[PDB]
Amino acid sequence: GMMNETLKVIAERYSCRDFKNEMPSDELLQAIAEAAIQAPSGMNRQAWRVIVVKNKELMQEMEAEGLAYLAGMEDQSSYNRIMERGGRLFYGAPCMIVVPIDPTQYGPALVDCGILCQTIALAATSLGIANIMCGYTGLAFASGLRAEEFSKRLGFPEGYAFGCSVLLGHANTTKPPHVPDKDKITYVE
Amino acid sequence: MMNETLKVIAERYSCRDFKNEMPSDELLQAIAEAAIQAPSGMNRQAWRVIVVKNKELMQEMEAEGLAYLAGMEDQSSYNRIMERGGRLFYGAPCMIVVPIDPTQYGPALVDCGILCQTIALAATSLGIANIMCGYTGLAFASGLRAEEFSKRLGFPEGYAFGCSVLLGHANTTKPPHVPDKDKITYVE
Ligand SMILES: Cc1cc2nc3c(=O)[nH]c(=O)nc-3n(C[C@H](O)[C@H](O)[C@H](O)COP(=O)(O)O)c2cc1C
Ligand SMILES: Cc1cc2nc3c(=O)[nH]c(=O)nc-3n(C[C@H](O)[C@H](O)[C@H](O)COP(=O)(O)O)c2cc1C
Repeated sequence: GMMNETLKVIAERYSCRDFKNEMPSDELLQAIAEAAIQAPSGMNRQAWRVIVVKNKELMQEMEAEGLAYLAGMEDQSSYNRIMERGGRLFYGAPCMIVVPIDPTQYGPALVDCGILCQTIALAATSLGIANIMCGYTGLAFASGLRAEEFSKRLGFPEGYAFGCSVLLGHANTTKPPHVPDKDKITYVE
Repeated sequence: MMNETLKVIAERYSCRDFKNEMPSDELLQAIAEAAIQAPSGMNRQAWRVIVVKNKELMQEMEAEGLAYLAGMEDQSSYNRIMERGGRLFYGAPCMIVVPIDPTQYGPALVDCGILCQTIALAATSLGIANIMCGYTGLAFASGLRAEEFSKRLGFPEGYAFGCSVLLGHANTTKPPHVPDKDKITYVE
């Protein structure tokens, strides 16, 4: 099929689950967050924010809270699959972009959210920065007991809830991207 | 900092005035291939990529969509589309409709957005103008012709309209939204 650098970036983008501790430069983090805000959104409502998190302590706390919520359910199956895969929710990533969203914008805010997270992932991949979408960061808020705390520490706008996150760093170990399923494309001529 | 992918992301805009010539199969296939390379929660891929080239199907969906707005007690949105030229699809000769599995609610909507943006960036990098079009869903809103359009489009059973991206070459161009740098913050 036809190829160009953007299409190569789309093709090569993969979910990294093993990061080195090396922090990406501010130069690169800025390019990535500038790319995110260029994401389109329904009615241009931009019912999101781009929070570039580099604080290790806050990251570890949200991770440990996330794991504990999972480890607290009656059905521990999910927490057990995670402990067998390495026991990390952020795979040693030294930073992440958290995308909170306005929940009173319902479904349209989630679509917009995904549009922006993909823009981040593609921008990071073009810059040689490994990444992964991580919905599990959301577990830090799930009990509701530490939700306001993490919200203020992250600087969420009032009323905003977690939407998604993208972890960023340099890959320690690689993975191929998912195989494209060509059977999901049809044509209505 | 700048590279081709970052320039595509910055220059992509929502075209609202398309030429009538059909992009080559070769370009359509490249956009469609990019789409299926979108990541999704748990690799669930609760979506499909349907490349719609049938003019009569688009014209009917467009008509049905407009009629829906026209029938609302609040004539506001109907009037907007009319001030924009009265074309719900701005003369696009083709579009990619993305149906989703609604029983996977929010996460499928997030995956829908990921995929539509993959389409928009792939299209833009190829010279193909595009626009996300949630109003394609207006063809289904009364529910009276949702089954019919779903069948005509080839939706998998149980699937519902997620989003769509209109494709074509631009008859006229318009600048993208001005990025609001204030939405970026850092937590050192
Ligand atoms: C919105 C979203 C959330 C995701 N959440 C997680 C997550 O919490 N943890 C994880 O390991 N992978 C997560 N994934 C990564 C997917 O598993 C991955 O994208 C999918 O398996 C396809 O593989 P690929 O990205 O390497 O092509 C998420 C992906 C998306 C799009
Ligand atoms: C998910 C989504 C759905 C959209 N739906 C429509 C639509 O139905 N009709 C339309 O004219 N524009 C639609 N828009 C276009 C937005 O107005 C546009 O993205 C926004 O104004 C930002 O402008 P830009 O794309 O030119 O930067 C949609 C955008 C997104 C992201």
